[PDB]
Amino acid sequence: AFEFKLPDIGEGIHEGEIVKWFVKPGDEVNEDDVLCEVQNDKAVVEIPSPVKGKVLEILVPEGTVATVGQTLITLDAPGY
Repeated sequence: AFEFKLPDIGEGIHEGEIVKWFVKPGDEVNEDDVLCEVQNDKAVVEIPSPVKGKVLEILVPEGTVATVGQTLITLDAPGY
């Protein structure tokens, strides 16, 4: 599907301080939307779309922190 982190859980940033989100789970996303607004060491940034598809589920939205290993949200992109 499209996960949130890779096999990383290593050095640098093994988490996700999801401060804010832009979408809600269950929608149809485009090929120009946002995802979350996450903070780290010095940056407060984004994940834009590489692809559009559904936004199946979001397990941990914002407010809480997520790791890697764990998923967050997933994307369906039937052909990528």
